[PDB]
Amino acid sequence: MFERFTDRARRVVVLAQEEARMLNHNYIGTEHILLGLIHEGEGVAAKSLESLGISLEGVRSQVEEIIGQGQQAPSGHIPFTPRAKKVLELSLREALQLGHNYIGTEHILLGLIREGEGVAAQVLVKLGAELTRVRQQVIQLLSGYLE
Amino acid sequence: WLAFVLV
Repeated sequence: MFERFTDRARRVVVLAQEEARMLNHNYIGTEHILLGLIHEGEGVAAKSLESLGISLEGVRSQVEEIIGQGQQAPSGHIPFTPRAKKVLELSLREALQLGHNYIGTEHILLGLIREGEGVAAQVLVKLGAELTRVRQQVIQLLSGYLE
Repeated sequence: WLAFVLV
């Protein structure tokens, strides 16, 4: 199903792996998806998070606080966590229900808050972005693009 | 799909 991801959504997922690698992490978790959505910096997900005051630095600090880094950066393919897998599966249905045949950055973000339980969700709540508020912000920005 | 980037 990655073939239905937009270019930018694929770049998100590719960057999430490197977010994990550069923290000396050995799985790609939901929090690395969150880092990648913000760090890629152009799509509706990034805009939605910026517009709620969720910054790359705030997320990095919470990931250091909650997870911490390993001793060494791994080479080769880093596997998705169970919850990251769930997020990416959910993203497909967020896209279809919003009337899209491709999975964009916003649908990954929506999948992440739909999953609602892993490290990224914990970080968003800690930083003051309640999951319903995040969802409604995405809907609000998408509605503005219908003009 | 769905274990690694991008399988």
